[PDB]
Amino acid sequence: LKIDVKTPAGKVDGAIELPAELFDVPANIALMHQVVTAQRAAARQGTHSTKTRGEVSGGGRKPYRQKGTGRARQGSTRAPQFTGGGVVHGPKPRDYSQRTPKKMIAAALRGALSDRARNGRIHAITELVEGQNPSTKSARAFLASLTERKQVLVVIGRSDEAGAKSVRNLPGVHILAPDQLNTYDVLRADDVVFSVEALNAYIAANT
Amino acid sequence: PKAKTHSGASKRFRRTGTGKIVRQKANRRHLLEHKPSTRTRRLDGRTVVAANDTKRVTSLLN
Amino acid sequence: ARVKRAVNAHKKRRSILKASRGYRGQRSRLYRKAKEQQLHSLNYAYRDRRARKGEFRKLWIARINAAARLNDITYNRLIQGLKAAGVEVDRKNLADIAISDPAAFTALVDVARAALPEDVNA
Amino acid sequence: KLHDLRPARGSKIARTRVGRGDGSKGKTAGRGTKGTRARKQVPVTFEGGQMPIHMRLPKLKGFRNRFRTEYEIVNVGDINRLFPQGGAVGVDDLVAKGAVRKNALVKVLGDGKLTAKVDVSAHKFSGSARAKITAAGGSATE
RNA sequence: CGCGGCACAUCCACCUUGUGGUGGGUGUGGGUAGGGGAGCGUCCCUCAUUCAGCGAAGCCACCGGGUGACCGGUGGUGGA
RNA sequence: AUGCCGUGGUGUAAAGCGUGGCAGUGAGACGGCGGGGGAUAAGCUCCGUACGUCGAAAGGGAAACAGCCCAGAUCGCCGGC
RNA sequence: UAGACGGUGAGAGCCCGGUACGCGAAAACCCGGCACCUGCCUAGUAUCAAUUCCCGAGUAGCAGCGGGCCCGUGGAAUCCGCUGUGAAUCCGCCGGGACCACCCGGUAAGCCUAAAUACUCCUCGAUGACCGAUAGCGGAUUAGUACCGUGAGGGAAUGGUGAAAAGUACCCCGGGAGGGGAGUGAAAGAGUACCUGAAACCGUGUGCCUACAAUCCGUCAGAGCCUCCUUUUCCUCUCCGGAGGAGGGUGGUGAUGGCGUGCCUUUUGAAGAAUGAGCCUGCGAGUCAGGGACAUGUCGCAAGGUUAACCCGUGUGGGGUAGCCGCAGCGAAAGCGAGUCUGAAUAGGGCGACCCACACGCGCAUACGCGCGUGUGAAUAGUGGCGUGUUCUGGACCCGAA
Repeated sequence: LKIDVKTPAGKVDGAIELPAELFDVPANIALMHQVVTAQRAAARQGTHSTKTRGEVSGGGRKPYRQKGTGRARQGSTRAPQFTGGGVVHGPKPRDYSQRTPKKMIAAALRGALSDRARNGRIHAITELVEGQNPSTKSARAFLASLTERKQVLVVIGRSDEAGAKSVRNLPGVHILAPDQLNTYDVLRADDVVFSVEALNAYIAANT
Repeated sequence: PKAKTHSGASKRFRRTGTGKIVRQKANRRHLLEHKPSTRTRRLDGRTVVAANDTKRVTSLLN
Repeated sequence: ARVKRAVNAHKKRRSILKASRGYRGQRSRLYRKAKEQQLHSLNYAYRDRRARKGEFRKLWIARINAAARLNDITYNRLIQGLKAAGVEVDRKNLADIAISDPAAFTALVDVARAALPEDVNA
Repeated sequence: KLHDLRPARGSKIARTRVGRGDGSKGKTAGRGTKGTRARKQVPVTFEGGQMPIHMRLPKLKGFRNRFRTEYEIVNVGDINRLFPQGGAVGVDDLVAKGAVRKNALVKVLGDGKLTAKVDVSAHKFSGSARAKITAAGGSATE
């Protein structure tokens, strides 16, 4: 409910009270399931193309007339059952996305975050830099010393000095700004890292 | 892409405040001498659609 | 996503042929010809287990008749007598006795003869 | 997590693949006849041999006006439970509560026991509405 | 009828005394078009886990396994 | 005589009715009993029956046999009636 | 600030080419700053009178035959074209759905006008819950080639050695091809006809049956041989083994007997002398778009719910209330409104309200429940998303007519 971690190359800083949105929420897995599936659906590009009759060159000729041939009722050389033919009910390039309610998305997200908080998986930080320049090495040591896990979700904001630079090249580590805070990432990552500014804007936005 | 409603159905049937459909009976516009005022009273009104064809009509109007 | 359905076909295909070994001609070589024969083979087995039961009854009965006539008594009167005595013994083991131990068979005949009432009147 | 995440029982019923054998549905598996139905879905309008019910029946009498200035409805009983304290009533407050549509004039019903003594800013009250309003002790506007 | 094993409704007693199951009893269980319910298998993606050039996949044979769509294991070929 | 409507008791896991969703059938044959056309006819044809069976039902028996007789297979049994 | 892909002898952050990131323009060229260059302007504003003149001419409008506008000639506006007649210059003209009057809006019959928008042969870069050589465009291979056709046009099939060619020197059969022995190679079970090498098919060897016997070519009974194998008398040669034999038991063959009219399609009715299939391999037929529509299961909220378009942002997140369905219906409509309509009234009747295990106060009733307020907690809901089944329009399960 109200806990913080240490600071890199320092001592300790934080002590920010968190509301009920990040702890006292009985998350519903059906809701979370529906939202997540919708997200992976929308992430699909819809390039699943094909080609059928009318797009294939030729095939308008009707050889082998209908009596005295001993052959089948041909009608066209590009018909499905002939090789080199078209595709029946093929994968037309669907562009699709399971448009959902904002209430469902928000409830799922705060639910998952409340599960991580209940399980002690929140690592609220103040910053992450040796003053100005980035350091993959330093962030690796800090995060490996704090979280001791593989998959990490990081929330900083629009600060590219080292927040959105030191975390790169770190297998299993993803980073985003609060406004782009989805649930798939949250449910995947265990030890979720938040900046103070991230909590300030996020909490204020959600009252 | 977008539905259509059968026009003649929309011009003959009227949905009420609830799940019911009515028909204006009017077999009384051509010849009325041999028809008595009794038969015209029988025809006069808006009766309820028979349940043996509401299952078709509701899709005709929707 | 082209799946290339061959594997699914090959499973039941080889599964049937390896069980189809023993038939003549194409019946033990080709899937579509072997498949048909197995349909009729299994219907035959289905009814033939029942027939097998009945046929074994008939063989057992016939042998019982032979032993009985060697003991100067018919099957009809033998079974009637065994019922009157109360000898709830099957025909299977009765025939086995009729072969491996004719003496005990004859003893059972004497029991049945004693158990019969008198004649064809009631 | 995702390895625990699962759906609610009763949703996601198996798609019925049709032409996939006899154990599932059949060789024709739905169009189980040999007439038209085996090739084409039939117009629901078209009966098949007789004058359609549409043509058979008479055209519904009457007409629709273009200039039908329809008003929305405010139930005075709903006012009673919504504003038992009275205070102030008006278009903006009613839509602020969400009891009535916006951008339109509203009438008041005689449905409901009104006790809250409050004036009502609205249009085209029925006589029973005025009787209830002044019986409580309020006043109509126009 | 007898001697045994599965299944759906129902009756009864228990576990959340129908979430769904557990124990017992009666009756039920031929079936096309066709309705309903639950299932088998293949390919791809995600997550977790995990075997693998000390030999994966595919293929061949063999021995077994499930009520079914089918599976597992062993051996050989081959080499991701 | 049968048959039919309706009522009151009795008996039967239950069928029925209304209400919605999704299909099929919309060519029927024979036999039994009553009828018309036809010649006192037909493996003829058009009807009726809360008559069945086949159709969609395997098995026994009728020599073999879809429609008649008996008999409605959950599976197994080298058990009986 | 380099874990993007890839290559390199088997799966590479640190072996390579590369990426991140940061550099890099003589000459040409698009945009862009500046100069020259070019070009407009010696004021028409304020006020008043309206006697004068102008304000788009074979035009508008009108009549006729048509198009098109929700609008099929219908009462037919406006717009467009054709043919004859043929107006006005502000006290004018057009329009406001035949039309007249009043009111209002605006001044046609000259021209130019960027933005938002539509499309990608073609050129860089990038992705892909798209195929991976009978699929993808037909074209990974001499591809719109070969080939067919006088011609318009039609229109094929063929990928894989091994990491490396290390391409079997030499010797022996043989006319050669081809093969063999050596040998390279990890491997030749990797030899140009080359990864794996399936099935139909041909063929060699071998255990069993078969030349006196008729049946969809099997099943069930079932003899006796043969392969294998356990226990055992026993071979005691026994610190070895199962030689052989009996018996027992897997997997073949199966003498001989019973039983039995092949699949599918379509049919009242089929094994068919009713149709289709030579066999194998691969491919091949109920799917998808739409805030479509009815019903349903389940999941958000709760008299609400929901956003579309579009904006911002990066993994598809947050905004965005215009709009829709529900919220009171009846009635042709005016209009009325928990009633309303028809109708002289409505007594009646059509659509919709409000169904109590019931207490307080209370009319009704012996009891049974009707009712007005408060209540023993009396009866309660749609909406949106995701699946299912159906359906409309989309080629719509698929193939084929002339």
